[PDB]
Amino acid sequence: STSLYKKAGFLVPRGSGSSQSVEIPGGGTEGYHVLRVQENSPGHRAGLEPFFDFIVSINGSRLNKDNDTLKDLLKANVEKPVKMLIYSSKTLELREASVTPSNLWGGQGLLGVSIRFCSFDGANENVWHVLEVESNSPAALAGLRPHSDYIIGADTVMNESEDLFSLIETHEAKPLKLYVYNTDTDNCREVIITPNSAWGGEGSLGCGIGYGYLHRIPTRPFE
Amino acid sequence: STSLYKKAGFLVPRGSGSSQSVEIPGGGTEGYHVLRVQENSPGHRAGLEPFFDFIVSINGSRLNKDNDTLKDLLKANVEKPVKMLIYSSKTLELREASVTPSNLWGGQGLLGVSIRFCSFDGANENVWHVLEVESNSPAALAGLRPHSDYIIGADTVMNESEDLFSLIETHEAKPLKLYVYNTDTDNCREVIITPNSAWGGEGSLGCGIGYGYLHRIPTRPFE
Amino acid sequence: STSLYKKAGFLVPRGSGSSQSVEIPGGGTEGYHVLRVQENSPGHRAGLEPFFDFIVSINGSRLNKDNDTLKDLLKANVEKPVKMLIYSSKTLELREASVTPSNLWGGQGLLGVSIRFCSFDGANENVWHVLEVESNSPAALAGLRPHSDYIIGADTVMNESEDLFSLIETHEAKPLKLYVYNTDTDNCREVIITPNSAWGGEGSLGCGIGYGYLHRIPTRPFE
Amino acid sequence: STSLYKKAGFLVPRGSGSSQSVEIPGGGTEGYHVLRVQENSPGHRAGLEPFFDFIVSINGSRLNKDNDTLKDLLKANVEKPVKMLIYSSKTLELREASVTPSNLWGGQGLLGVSIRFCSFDGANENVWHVLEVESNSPAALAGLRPHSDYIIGADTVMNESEDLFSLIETHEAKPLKLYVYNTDTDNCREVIITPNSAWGGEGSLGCGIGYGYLHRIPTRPFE
Repeated sequence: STSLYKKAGFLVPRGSGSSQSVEIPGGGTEGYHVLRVQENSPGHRAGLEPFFDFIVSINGSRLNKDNDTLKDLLKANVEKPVKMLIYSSKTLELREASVTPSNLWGGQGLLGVSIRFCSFDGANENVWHVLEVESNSPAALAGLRPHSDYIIGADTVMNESEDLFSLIETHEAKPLKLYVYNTDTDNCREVIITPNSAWGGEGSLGCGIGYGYLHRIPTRPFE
Repeated sequence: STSLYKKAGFLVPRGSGSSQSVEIPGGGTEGYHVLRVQENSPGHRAGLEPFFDFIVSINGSRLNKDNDTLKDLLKANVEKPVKMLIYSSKTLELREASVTPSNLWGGQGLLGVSIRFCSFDGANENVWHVLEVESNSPAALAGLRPHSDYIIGADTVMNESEDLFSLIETHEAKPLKLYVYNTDTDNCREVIITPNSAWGGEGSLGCGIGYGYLHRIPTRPFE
Repeated sequence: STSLYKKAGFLVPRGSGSSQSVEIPGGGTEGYHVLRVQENSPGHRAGLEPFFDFIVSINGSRLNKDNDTLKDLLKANVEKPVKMLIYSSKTLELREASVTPSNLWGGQGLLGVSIRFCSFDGANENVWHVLEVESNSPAALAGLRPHSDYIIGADTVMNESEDLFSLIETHEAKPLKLYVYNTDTDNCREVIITPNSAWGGEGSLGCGIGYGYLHRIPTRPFE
Repeated sequence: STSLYKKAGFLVPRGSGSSQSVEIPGGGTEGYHVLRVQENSPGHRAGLEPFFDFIVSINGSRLNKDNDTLKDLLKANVEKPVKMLIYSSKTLELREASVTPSNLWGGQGLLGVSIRFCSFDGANENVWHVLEVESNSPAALAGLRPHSDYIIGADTVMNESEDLFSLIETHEAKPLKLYVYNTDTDNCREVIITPNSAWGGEGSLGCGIGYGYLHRIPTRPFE
């Protein structure tokens, strides 16, 4: 009566499992998760990567707290180069990037970068891969697309926790905002979805969901 | 600025989407979900199918309520043939099965069948496919196995709801009981798992999870 | 260095890429691949597992074969119990099975078992998993079904290899016979398919195909 | 009837199994498949998309080609803007792109664009998705990576077809060159792999392979 399974070695992305180590000035673990990066933006010019990058420091000032410090320093340097310390959940490394906030690049905001304050540890894990999408499903109507989209978070009206299925029944009548990364645009976007367990198809979204090493946002072979 | 997606037709299992219709004597929608069926058991001899079958009626007596009616009728007919009306979430049809409860078949109980009272609508949907399993993960240690196992429910100490991810953080210290169907044994079994977000790998279980039409319990082509 | 990937351990089935073993009494690697096992058959009664079992010996006689020896020993013991040595690609072990061939069981053959002569090494690898299936596709019409079906072989002449894609080009207009395992019936069947690159959908079959550890025939956790 | 499956609608990409179209000025189906596009290149500046773009015309001249016409028109307008007609297998549309070939951009070629002459119909189909990759496998050593890599072609002589499996048998001992798209870099690269059936793991590459709608190169929702 022995196991019919054994162990084998496989390649996995470096930004998985237990990270040794972190090397973060300021010593914190939270920072500003870079989500959407607009076209022709200072954030773009600075090479901020959607989903993978975290702004952890500006001009030497560590960003441990969810306040107005980052927004004030940008507002105080509106056309001047600013230095940012960037943490990558992909390379697990820190890099210095120059960025110049501006009102003159024609988009919304001073960075052209949508951010959210959160922790960057196991942030490469909390990803839900959109698989198949039924016709006329809530997922379809909201703009979710099969296989190209990965759900990476939500605008949390109400509060509970973070895993995905644990939101869509609780928003059974109310619209839900989702953070959706796309592997063609390599960018996040806002999707507003109206969950319905009785829409007339699978689940409350009408789409499949994958989680795990088979369902992560892709990474290049080399740094 | 038009959609890069269109609609195409694909084959899906009949026991999906919206069922027309139900045809259930007694008119209810709840019944006894057949889980584990033991070897050489009356339940086996009667052809009860794990996961797909629901006991809805016994000797004409409809089982709408989660009480002792079923257990008493079996106990009152301990070596006599009993008639059961069976609903299949696979065929969406009703069938009559003869079953003879007994103390003499050598196993545990009178049917050799583990059951749970619940609803049989969209019951083919609430399935979580175990994908990859890391070495020494909580999933590994509990007995979950890659690709062959499908999580179909839990013994719900505490209460919340039914989707899977919405349990494993709340049992961060306490063991969790899972109902696990296996596509080799075609049978359910009890798995006790100790969720840990800090075990040193992906998620709290250390396994991948698939949900949807790509991650259902398989069905034969024809009835 | 610069690689963004590392190595991690995962559970995989015992019957995997490690080329072991043989250790077969009589010496060899070839035997009789058990495909279809009919209901209510002597073969079923003997516990022969479709796809996983290989008949290696009958009454001490090694089957280095593909002649009439097997059908002749069964004919000579036509209603008497015979000993078979069985090899399992699942357990990687040999077992003795008793089976009683008969003229009386009403089905085809003396065992009710469809068999084929071949080698049993890496036979758990040689499997193509049917993924999605388009409507009105060649796959659909032939009877292939999404996710429940695994193509485990074909009629091999010209001799070639065993590969599936390099079969669909040479049968670009006339039908191909496929051996298809279904994880619900736990049994093989013959599917005749007519490849057509211009049917009006993906490929020549109109179905997706998976290969590898994510796409094998499922295995129970314990022997 | 007896079928346990039915039909359902799902979203799929526009560039799918429906054989449309052509409607190409100059008439044809062949052109220059844009593979690698180098960083800081005239080609990059012109917005040429790796894998999805086909160069069909330069300055009104149709490329029914695979001769030196393209390299010659680029040489004759060596630092001047030229008009290119581009076909997209993603949008199924034609667009005019301006590009200025140069001797001065420091990279290889006048465009910094690796190209190949072929037909653009069902080219979104001819993709093999790399799934899991074993350690020390041929796939690993050559540089193939799990889930982020898609094999989109090979060096085609003998002429054959384009298929991947029926390439790995004929290069059973000497190396094979593969064109590999990565969904992080959004770019192609050359991978040289040495197939070995006895490397000591699954298949001859040591990786899983997916084919079909579940395994295509991702597409953005809108054009």
